[PDB]
Amino acid sequence: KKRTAKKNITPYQRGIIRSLILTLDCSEAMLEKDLRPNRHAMIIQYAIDFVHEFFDQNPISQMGIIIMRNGLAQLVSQVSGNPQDHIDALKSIRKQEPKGNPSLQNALEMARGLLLPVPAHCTREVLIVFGSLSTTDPGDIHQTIDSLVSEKIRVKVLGLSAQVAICKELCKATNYGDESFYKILLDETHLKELFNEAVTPLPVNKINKGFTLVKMGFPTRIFEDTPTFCSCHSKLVYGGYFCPNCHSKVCSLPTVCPCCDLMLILSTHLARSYHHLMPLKTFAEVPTTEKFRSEDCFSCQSRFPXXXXXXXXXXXXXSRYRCEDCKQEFCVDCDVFIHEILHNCPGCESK
Amino acid sequence: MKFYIDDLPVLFPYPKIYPEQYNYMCDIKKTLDVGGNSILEMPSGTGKTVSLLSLTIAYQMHYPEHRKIIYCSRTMSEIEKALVELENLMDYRTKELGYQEDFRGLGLTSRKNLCLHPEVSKERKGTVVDEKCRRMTNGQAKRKLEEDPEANVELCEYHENLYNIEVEDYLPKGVFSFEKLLKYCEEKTLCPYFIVRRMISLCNIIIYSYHYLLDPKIAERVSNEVSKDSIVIFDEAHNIDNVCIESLSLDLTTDALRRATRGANALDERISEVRKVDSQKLQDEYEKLVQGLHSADILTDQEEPFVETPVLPQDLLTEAIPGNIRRAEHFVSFLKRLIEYLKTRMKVLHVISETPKSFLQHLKQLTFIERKPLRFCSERLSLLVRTLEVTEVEDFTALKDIATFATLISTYEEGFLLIIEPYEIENAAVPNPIMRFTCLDASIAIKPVFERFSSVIITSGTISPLDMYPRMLNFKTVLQKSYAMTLAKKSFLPMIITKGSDQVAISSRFEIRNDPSIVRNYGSMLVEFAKITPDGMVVFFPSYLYMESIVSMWQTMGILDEVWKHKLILVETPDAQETSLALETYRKACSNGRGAILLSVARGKVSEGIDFDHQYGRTVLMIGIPFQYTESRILKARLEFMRENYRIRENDFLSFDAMRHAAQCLGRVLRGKDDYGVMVLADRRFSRKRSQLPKWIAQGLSDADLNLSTDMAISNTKQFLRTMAQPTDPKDQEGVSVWSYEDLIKHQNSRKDQ
Ligand code: SF4
Ligand SMILES: [Zn+2]
Ligand SMILES: [Zn+2]
Ligand SMILES: [Zn+2]
Ligand SMILES: [Zn+2]
Repeated sequence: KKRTAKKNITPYQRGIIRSLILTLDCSEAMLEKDLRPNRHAMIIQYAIDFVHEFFDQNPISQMGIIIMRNGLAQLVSQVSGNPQDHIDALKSIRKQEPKGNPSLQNALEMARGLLLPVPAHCTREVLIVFGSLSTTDPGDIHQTIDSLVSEKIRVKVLGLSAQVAICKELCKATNYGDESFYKILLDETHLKELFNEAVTPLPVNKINKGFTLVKMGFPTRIFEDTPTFCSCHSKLVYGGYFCPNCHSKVCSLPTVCPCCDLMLILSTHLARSYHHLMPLKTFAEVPTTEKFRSEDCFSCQSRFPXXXXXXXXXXXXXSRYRCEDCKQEFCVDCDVFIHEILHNCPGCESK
Repeated sequence: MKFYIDDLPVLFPYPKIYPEQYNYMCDIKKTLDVGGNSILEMPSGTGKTVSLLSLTIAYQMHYPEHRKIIYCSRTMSEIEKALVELENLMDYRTKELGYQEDFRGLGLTSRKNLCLHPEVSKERKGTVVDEKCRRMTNGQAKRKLEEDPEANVELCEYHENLYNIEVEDYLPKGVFSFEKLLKYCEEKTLCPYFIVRRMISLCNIIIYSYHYLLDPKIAERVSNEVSKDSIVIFDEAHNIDNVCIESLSLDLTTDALRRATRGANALDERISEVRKVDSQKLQDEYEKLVQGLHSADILTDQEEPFVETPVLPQDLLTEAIPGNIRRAEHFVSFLKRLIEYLKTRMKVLHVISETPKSFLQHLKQLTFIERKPLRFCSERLSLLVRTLEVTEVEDFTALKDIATFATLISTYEEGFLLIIEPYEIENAAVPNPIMRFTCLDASIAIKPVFERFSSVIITSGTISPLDMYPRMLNFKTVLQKSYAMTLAKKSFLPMIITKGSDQVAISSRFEIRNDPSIVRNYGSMLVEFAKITPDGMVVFFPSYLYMESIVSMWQTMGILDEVWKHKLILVETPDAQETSLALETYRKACSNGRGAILLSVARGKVSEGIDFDHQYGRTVLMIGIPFQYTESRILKARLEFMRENYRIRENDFLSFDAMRHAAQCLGRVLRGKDDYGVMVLADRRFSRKRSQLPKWIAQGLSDADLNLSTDMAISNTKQFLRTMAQPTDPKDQEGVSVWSYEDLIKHQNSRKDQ
C-alpha cells in the first residue's frame, strides 16, 4: 500500500534562479463561504507561509507580488530580496478586503512588463493563485499568451474547486506542451502540499537553452561597532558586509551589490542548491519476511519494525524502509525526516 | 492497430481502444455477414464513428463483394465530422500499411451549402439557389446560348470545367471533405455539387443526409450500383420518424392560394402567347403524350426535370396519357379546378380532417375530376414548363407545391390524413386557415429502402427501447443490445431535481406561462449553478414559446443579473444565422475565459447537429420534459392511428418521444473518455420513467439520485467537479476498462474466446 513517485528524476538541471511572482485575486469570489475562515484570508495565510518557504529554500532568488481586484490587477511588492517587505505587504493586504473580480489579462501583462530586466540565468516563472469562475479581460488573451510563452515564461497556477481549461491550455503553452501545472485542490492539507512542491526548482525535460556563467564576489563582516553608516538604506549600520571590489558597506542581505551591481552571498545558498542537485534514491521498504536485518534503526535507533507474526498485524508492514545505494536502514520517521529536511544520506555518505 | 475479429484485419487508427468498441465491431460484423437491420445501441460518449469506419473499410477492402457502403447521418455537420474522421482513418491506414487505399468516399448536401458560384452564393433561400443554378447551368441555357451567343444566358462556369475535365474522370485520390472538397474544387474553380452528383457512380463509400435517402423527390436518382449491394448505416437515427412524416407532410394556407392564382393566370398568359405564336411544338408534345409517359424526355433529362417526385420512387405510377389533359389548356383548366376547390375547402367554420379518399369522393361529387389524371399533375406541369423554357419560377413555387399536393392525395390513401383548421388558435379569432395534410406511418416511407437493401444498420446515441422502432417501422432485426458504459469511475452525475429549495414538485407541464412558485424555484436553481458552475453550461427547455414567457418574466426578475456578473448568457432565437452566430460566439467565449451559457429547446435546431466537448459542455439541465401537445391535434389523430394500428397508447409514446428528445440533447456533453460533466433534469415525472433512459444513462442513475433537493444537488456537483479536475489516473485500473494497446485486447479476447 504505497502511493510513491516511481521515478524521482532530479539528476540534471532544474530552474534555480527563479524570478517568481505570485499573483493574487482579491475579489468577491475569495470571500465565499466554502473554506473555514474564507478563501481570502486563508489564502493570505498560506501566501505568507509560501513567502517563508520559498525564500528559505530558494534563498538566492527574487520576488514581486501582485493582487487582482475589481476587474483590475494590483502589484503589492516591487522585486524584493528582503522577505519582510513581502511579509508586511501581505499583512497590509489581509486587512484590506477583496472586491470585484480578476482582470486576468492585466495581471498577465503587468507581470510581463515586470520580468523583462531579468537576464538569462535568472529564469522567469509567474505563480497564479485563482479561486474565481471567470475573468475580465481588456486585451486579447491568446495574443498575450503568445507573447508570454514566446518570451520563455512557464507559470504554475493553483485554482480552487473547479477547472478552467484556458488555464490548462495556457500552461501547456508556457510549459512547452507538457502539462502538470494546473494543480487545483479539494482540501487544505492538499493546499499546503501544493505550496511546498511549488517551492522547489522545476525541471521537465529541459529545452537545451544557454547555460551562462554568473560572476560575483563576496563581502566581509565589519569590525567597528560605533561606526554606523549605510549605503543601501542610508541608515546606521553598526557592522556588516563590504563589497569585494566596490568595498561599500551593506546591511545584512544576500542582495546584489548596490554600487557596482553584483550578487553577494556567502556559500550556503550554493549548498542548498546542491541539496537540490543530487537528491537520493528513495528508501525502499525492505521485503517483509525476506529482509531479516538487524532489529533496530541505523540512522536513529528504533527497535520496533515487527512483532514477529501476529497473523495480521505483524504480517502487515515490516517497516524497515532502508536506502537503495546504501541499503542502510532508517525508521519511518527517520526516512521522512531524512528525505524531508536533511536528505544528507549518512548511510550513503558513510563508507 | 492491425487486429482481427477472427476474419478481418482492423487498422484501428488509435493504438488505444475500449472494450465496448470491440463488442460493437463483433456484433456489427456478425450482422453484416448475414445482412440485416439489427437495431443496436452505441454510446456517443465513445465516438462510434471510428469503430464504424474502421470496421467498414476492413470489411469492404477485405471481402470483395460489397464495394459500396452507405452511411446516412442526420445532417451535413454529422457528415463532415465523419468525413474528417474517415480522413484520419485513411491517413492512418496508409501510414500503417503503405498504400492499399485506392479509396474514394464522398458526401453531398446541396447547392445552398455547395454552390461555388459567388453571385448565387450570396443568396439565402435554398430554393432560389436551386432554381438559379439550374438556370445558370441548364441543359437549355447552354443551347440558346450556343445557337444564339448573347449576354442573356450565363453559367457558373463551374459546370463548364466540370463538363470539361471532371466528367471523364474523378478527383485525384482524396476523401475530399467539405473543407478539403470545397478547397480543392475552388482551387480548380469547380462546381462541387455537380461534381459529386456525377461522381456518385464511382465512390466506394457515400454519405449524405437522411433526406437524400428519405425524400423521394430527392431520394430518386439512386442508382443500383449505389443501391444494389451497398451496406447501409444510420447514425443518430433516433429522431427519424419526424423526418419520415415530414417528408410525407403538406400543410396549406390561402395566401399561397392567391400566389397560385397568380402563377396559374401567368400560365394562361404563357400558353396564350406561345400557342398564338406557335402551338406546333405543343402538338409535338401532344404526340409525345400520345406515346405515353414520355420517358424519352420526361425522364431522359440530364438537366431538364422541372418538378421533382413527391410520390415514392416512381412505384405508385402509371404511364398513360392523362386522358383529356393532353391539351395543356384543359390542363390549366383542371389546375383551376384544384386551386379554387381548395379555396372553397379553405374556409370551413371549424376543424375538419380528411382521408384522401373521403374528401376525394367528396370532390368528385362536387367536381367530377378523376384521380388517375390527377396524379399526372406534377409531371405534366413540369413538362409543360420546360416546353415553355420559362424564365421564372417564384410565381410557380405554389404551383409545384400544389402539384406535389394533388399527386400525393391522388396517390396516397388510408395511411395519411388531410386536416383543415380554419385558423391558428395561437392567434385565434383571426383568419389563418390551414389545409394541412400528412402521413401517419413512417414504416411506409421506410419500406422501399428496406425492400432494396438487406444489410441495413441503425444506431443512435439515444435509442430506447430497441423495440419501439421495430414496432413503428415494422422491420426485422436480430441483435438488439444496449452497451452499458463500462467505466471504473463515475465521470457523470445525472440527477432528478423534483424538489427545488422549497421542495416544490416542479414541471413546465403545469402551463406554458408563469407561476412564480416554479418560476423562482427555477431561477434559484439556475443562478446557484451560475455561481458554482465553471465555463460551459447549457440548459434545455420544453418549448421556445414557453422558454420565452419564462425568460421574459425572468428578465423582469433580477435573476439575470448575477449570472451577468459571472457568466455569459446566450439565448435561442428563431433566425438560423443569428442562432448560429450566438453558437459560435458561445463556443469562443467558453473556450476563452468568460464562461458562457446557452439555453434552448430540446427540439431546438442546434440540439440536432452540434456536439459538446468538455469545454462547452459541463452542466446540462432538462427543465421539465419535452412534450408537445401544447400544440395541435395532428398528433392526436397520429395517436389515434397509432393505437388502432400499433399497441401503443398516448401517454406511452408521449413519454417515449419526450425522453427521446431528452437523451438526444443529453448526449452532446461527452466527447472521449476524458469527458464528463453535469446532467440535471427538473421535474417530478422523471422518477416513473427512470427505466426508459438508455442503458449507460440509467446506470449513472442510482435510485439514491432520485428526487433530490436542489441544495443537496448543488453539493453533489460541488464534490463532483472537485473530483473531476483531479488526475486520478492509476493507469493500472485503466487497462481493464480501456484494454491497452495490442495486448489487453489480444490477451483478454484471444483468451476470451471461451
Ligand atoms: S453547381 Fe455550379 S452553377 Fe450550381 S450553384 Fe454550384 S457553382 Fe453555381
Ligand atoms: Zn543598509
Ligand atoms: Zn560593487
Ligand atoms: Zn530511525
Ligand atoms: Zn542511503
